Amino acid sequence: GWIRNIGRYLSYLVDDTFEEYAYDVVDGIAKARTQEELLEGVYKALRLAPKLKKKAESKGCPPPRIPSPEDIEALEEKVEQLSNPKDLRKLAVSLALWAFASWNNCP
Amino acid sequence: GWIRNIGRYLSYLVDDTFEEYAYDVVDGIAKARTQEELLEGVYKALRLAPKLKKKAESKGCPPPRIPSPEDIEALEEKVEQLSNPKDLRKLAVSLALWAFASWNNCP
Amino acid sequence: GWIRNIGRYLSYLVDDTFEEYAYDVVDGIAKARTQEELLEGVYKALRLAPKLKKKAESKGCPPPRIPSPEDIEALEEKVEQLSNPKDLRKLAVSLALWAFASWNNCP
Amino acid sequence: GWIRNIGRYLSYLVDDTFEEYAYDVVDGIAKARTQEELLEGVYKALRLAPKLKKKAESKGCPPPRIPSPEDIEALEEKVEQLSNPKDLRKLAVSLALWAFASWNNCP
Amino acid sequence: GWIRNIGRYLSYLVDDTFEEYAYDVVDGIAKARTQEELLEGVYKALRLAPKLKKKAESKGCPPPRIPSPEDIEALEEKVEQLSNPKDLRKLAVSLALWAFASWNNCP
Amino acid sequence: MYVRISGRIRLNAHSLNAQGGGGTNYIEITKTKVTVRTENGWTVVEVPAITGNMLKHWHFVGFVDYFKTTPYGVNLTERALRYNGTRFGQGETTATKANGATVQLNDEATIIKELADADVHGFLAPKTGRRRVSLVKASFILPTEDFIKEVEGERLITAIKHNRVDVDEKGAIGSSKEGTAQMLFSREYATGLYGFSIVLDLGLVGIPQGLPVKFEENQPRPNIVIDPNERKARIESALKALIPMLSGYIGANLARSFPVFKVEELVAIASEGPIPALVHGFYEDYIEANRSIIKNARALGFNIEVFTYNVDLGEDIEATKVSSVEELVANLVKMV
Amino acid sequence: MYVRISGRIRLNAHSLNAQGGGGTNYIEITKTKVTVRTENGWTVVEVPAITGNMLKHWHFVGFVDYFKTTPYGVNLTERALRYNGTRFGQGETTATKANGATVQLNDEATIIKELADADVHGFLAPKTGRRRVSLVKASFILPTEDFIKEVEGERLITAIKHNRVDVDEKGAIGSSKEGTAQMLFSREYATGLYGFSIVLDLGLVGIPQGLPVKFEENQPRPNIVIDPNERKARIESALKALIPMLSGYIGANLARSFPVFKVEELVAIASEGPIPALVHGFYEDYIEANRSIIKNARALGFNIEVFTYNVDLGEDIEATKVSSVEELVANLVKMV
Amino acid sequence: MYVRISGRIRLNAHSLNAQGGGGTNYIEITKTKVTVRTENGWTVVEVPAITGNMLKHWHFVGFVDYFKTTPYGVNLTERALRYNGTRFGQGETTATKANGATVQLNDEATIIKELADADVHGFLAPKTGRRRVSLVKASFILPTEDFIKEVEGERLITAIKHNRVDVDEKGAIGSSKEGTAQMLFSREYATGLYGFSIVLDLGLVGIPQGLPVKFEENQPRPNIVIDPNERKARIESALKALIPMLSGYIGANLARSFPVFKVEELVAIASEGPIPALVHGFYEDYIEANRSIIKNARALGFNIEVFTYNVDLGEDIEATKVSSVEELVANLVKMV
Repeated sequence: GWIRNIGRYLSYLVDDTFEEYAYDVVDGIAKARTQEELLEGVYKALRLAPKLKKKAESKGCPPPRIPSPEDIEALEEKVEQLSNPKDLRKLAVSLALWAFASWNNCP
Repeated sequence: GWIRNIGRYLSYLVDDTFEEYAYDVVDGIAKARTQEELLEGVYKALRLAPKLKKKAESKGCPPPRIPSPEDIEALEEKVEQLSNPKDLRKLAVSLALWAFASWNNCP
Repeated sequence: GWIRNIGRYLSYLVDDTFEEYAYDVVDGIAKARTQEELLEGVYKALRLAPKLKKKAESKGCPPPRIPSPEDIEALEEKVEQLSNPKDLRKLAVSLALWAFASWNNCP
Repeated sequence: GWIRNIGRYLSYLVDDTFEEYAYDVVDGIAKARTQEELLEGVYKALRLAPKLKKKAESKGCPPPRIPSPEDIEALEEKVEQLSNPKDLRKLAVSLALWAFASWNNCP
Repeated sequence: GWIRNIGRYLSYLVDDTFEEYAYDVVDGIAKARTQEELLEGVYKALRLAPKLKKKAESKGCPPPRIPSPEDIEALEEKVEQLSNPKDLRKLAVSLALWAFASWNNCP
Repeated sequence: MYVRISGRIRLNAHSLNAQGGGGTNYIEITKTKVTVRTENGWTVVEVPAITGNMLKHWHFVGFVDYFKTTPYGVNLTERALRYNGTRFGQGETTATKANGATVQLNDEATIIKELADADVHGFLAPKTGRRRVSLVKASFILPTEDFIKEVEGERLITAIKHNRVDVDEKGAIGSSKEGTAQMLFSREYATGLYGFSIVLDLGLVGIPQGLPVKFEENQPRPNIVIDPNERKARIESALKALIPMLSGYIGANLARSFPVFKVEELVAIASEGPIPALVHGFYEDYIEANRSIIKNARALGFNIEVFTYNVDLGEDIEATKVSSVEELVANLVKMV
Repeated sequence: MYVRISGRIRLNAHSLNAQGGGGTNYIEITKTKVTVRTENGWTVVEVPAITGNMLKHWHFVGFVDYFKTTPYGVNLTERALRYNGTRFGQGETTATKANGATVQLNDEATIIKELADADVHGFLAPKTGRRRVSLVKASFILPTEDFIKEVEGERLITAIKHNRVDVDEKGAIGSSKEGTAQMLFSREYATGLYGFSIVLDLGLVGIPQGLPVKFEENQPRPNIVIDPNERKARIESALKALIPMLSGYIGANLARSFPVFKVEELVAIASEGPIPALVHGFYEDYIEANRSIIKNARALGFNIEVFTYNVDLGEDIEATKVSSVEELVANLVKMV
Repeated sequence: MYVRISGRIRLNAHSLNAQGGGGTNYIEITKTKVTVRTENGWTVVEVPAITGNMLKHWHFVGFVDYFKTTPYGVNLTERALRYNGTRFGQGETTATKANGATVQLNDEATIIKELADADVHGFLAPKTGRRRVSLVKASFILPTEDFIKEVEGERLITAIKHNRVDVDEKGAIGSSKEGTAQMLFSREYATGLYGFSIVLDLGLVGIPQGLPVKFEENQPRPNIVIDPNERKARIESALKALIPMLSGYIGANLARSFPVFKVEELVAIASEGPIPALVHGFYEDYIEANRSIIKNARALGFNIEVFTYNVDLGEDIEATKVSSVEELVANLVKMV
């Protein structure tokens, strides 16, 4: 809910059939001492959008779903209303928790 | 919260269905750890408003929504009261994330 | 049965053949006291997925099974109702028990 | 702040619904490094005021609001109160926010 | 102080009404590089004072305050002590600081 | 037919290519900065000059003037008669002939078949995207470097003020309340010794750019859609279009200024095939460069015809000492 | 035939290789930053520059122009006739010759045998995977260190404004409601003294990259697939293509600008085998470095023969004092 | 021949070792962190870098090029002729020679005696376990610390935007229906002063790793399997491979860029046996460290020969003044 879309998007930049293997960005997302570090990590994650967009039709692969503005706004509100590192680390580890999942993407 | 409009404007020069691909400006937004270079990135982003204005109707879609004046008079006192760069990162990275999304810019 | 699969994946880490022994992550999963600690434990358990995924074909035996998205999202949903460590310990040990089972990984 | 009126004037020669399209002055003042070039660029943009005054009534638009005097006494000591170029650049380029927006200039 | 009067005079040269426009003298003063150019520009600007005095009563406007000889005799040694153009350039724009002010020349 | 003319001329008391002072009473002439050695390190200087867009525009004007007299002058755009600088705009998906015929902007072969101005000076329709590189290339008119370094000053601007005096039907000067359209209108004037290197490439006139050369059986031939007589007519008109350049028909404000015009010296190379570009007369030392280039081109085996006016150009090189500008056009056009 | 040319050339009143703003009225030329010691700490300066892409494209244009006249010039791509810089698309597996023949994009040996432009300037086919490195490498056009260090100002941009005027058959300028394609717009102008150090590795012409050398019985031979006469023709064409390089046929906006150009000085090395690259003329003291490099290259045992124009190169080192540009071309084509 | 060369060079207008952009029509250059004291606390700054993999691959290319002319040039891999840096991977049981002979991937002594490139730069076959340490070790290319200490910002990236316009037979731009291969391809350029610290351990060439020393009667001898003439030729080729390194043949994208290159200063130590690694030129005071190191090594009992270029290194330490890089190459050659 509201995170499965961004989780799938993060899975798009790590799974096979795409050949980028950006482990650094998902690791930076997973470990986040502060909220600004998590925001930088998700920025480097989302920066890879047009790459994936044209890479899909490069080989006739279905286009991935870029996260909606509404979920971006909700994530922003959540990330400023979180103050202590406890739930901050909770959210950081939850965002990229299933980036290495077994999504049946790009059939 | 005067952030959605500026994010839409940043998207309008990054989104598809256009001809002008400037990732340099949004990159400068992302990696600008101090106030003056934040401002300079903003200037580089806003320098291309007339190009959008006279490019939008070429394909017939409605013209892009430049941030309203109040959107502009908010930013100065939003950034001047920022003393340490720690929270200066939050606004920059947030409006950088607002650049990338998958909404219907103009039909 | 929605828990045997993740246990099988964990057992893939330490077993006959499969020359990558990571007991630290399994112990961290089992020993975890807070639900977030379980979250990073399963995260570092999952981050080794490409390792085994591309190494399985190096010896020819059938590739392992990566946990499906539905089961991992269901674990995530079960996360935010354990307000006490009393059930957290039993959940962690139940997840970690299957690691050292007699699994026929790939003959 | 004495910035808004000068921004109004600078944008009066860049905005739409006017046939004068020459943003060399704003680019010159944006790239300001010493004390003298910012002043000469600003006054270079300033000397086009009578053109605007005599062309406003051609299209029925209200006459442009020439920057008030207090603005141009205030600009000076705010530049000579500083010596380091690091502070110089902010006030050298701060007038370029208002040059590009989407207000209404010809009702 | 010591600059308001000369700037008010130069604004009296070119302003609203007072149909005698000569931008060449002020432009040459602004772009003057050596002391001789500045002196000849000042002389050319001061040569038009009788015309302004004659035109003062031609439209009912108050007579312009003629600059005192004290100001020019002070400039005589205030310009003739420098060795490099870099230090005089701002003087020129200071001389041009009031070229396009919103003065109440004819209230 | 790749012809190159370059030389030194004098322009005095001219307001050609006026910047206009940003739309005010004080109108001033455009200036450009150029670098000169001065044997003590290269230094820049601001001097008035005339851009080559002007040169190309009145080249088009002269071509139209000398082409309308020809019997094949029908094939011209209606806007070409009124000396319209633009060839095609944003919203014109069709063109109108002088007689009023409608023309599409597809298959540019028929466009150059039925338009002559667009064939020689190029065209571009943004809606259709059909392009054509101009067959004539214009060089900027800058004052000669030696003259600039020999004056060490004398900005060459006079700033002559000339106003308009009007009265009402009663004969009253009037005031600002009634307006009376009384302004100052000061205009600055230029004088000096300039150089020109206008060059013409007539080897592709009447041939579309898509397939310049056609093959029937492993043999090249030019692809001329038009009848060859029209090709000679267009070539002759283009060659004689330079007549109103070395006489004083260049620049703006031709009514009140009419610049004092003469040719100090000039050098022309005609040839038949591609040849190296003739160097510009702005440099003080272009003459020995010119003679060296023409001598080496002749050594390589280029059948180049060299004409000179007020230049010795050596003695060994076979050069025809021309007598004026128009008879030079006659020399160019006997060999067509 | 690895030939390297480097020298100083003065450019003036030019707008070559401008980025045009991508559809805006005020267009500006390309600018890049350079580092200069200035004897008080290295500092960066923004100056106009010409990208090597412009030089490579214009070298391609000159090469095809001088190769079309050869009897073997039929073996050219159809798009090369219209001066198209594009080589191969992302999803096209066939190419069309000048005569309409179809050539596949596999087995690059037949590609370079049947097409000459791709053999010299390189190509890449994404879908078939075929690729070939370019045999000609072009350098950048930047103002030299001595010139940039002695100006300390005068940015060298003039930004002369020129516009277009459009009128209908009634002679009406019109308003924005009807559009009338009336734009104001402007262009930026530049001058200075730049340096060029382009190189040409022409010794591998006609030899496919897959098998550069053939061994019959422990004996190496070049894998020349094309006719040796065709190889010599390609060499001479690509070598004489340098003539429309130092004459002023580079950059964009040649129709209106045609920059005032001359050759201040140059030095060239021809040799026979692999040789060190010639030092770029951007630096203040490249003359001494080049003199030392040619001296010790000759000392090491390399067959080095050099040419010089308007430079000393000492007295001990033998050199041929050329006097023009195409004379240098004749000197290089003499050794075939 | 344990020879170490390190110094400072000036690299301007270069796009060497770009990130590639990953297909976004926007390609940036690779970037890395560098720590600087700045006298008020250690801070990390972002700087463009050239990976040592570039240096290793280009030294490989130069070695192959200079070994082709050697009469023993047959002993090379087929892929080395086309400058393929790979040696073996994922079950390469056999390899091919230049003449087409087949060499097995066991008993690496035969591999190094038959394949000179694998002997020099090492190799790895991940199916038989054969491996060999490379004789050449490459270091990163980074801007000098003081240069970025006195830059106070000035990111050094310009991000110039290129273009590729395709025109068909009809001369139309087209749209997405045909594709038309129309994109931007914007590239980032850099400038500054960098340092290089390439080293060469050529004293082990021609000697297998398994048995490097053979004992006849309690006496060591080097285990050379190749002919002494073969060893000398390989040494000469490896030594002369440095010519296309400080001439401007390092990095990629040389067809369009060809970076403006110059060597500010350099220092080399040759010796005969194992010696301390020559310190990098990235630091400000590397000259003093080099002086101390060479003085102490010479006083310790090492036959140290040191060559310098544009570096004083005092007077009490004997050194040879080389005016270029290939003068140093010849000096190293004369002592084989």
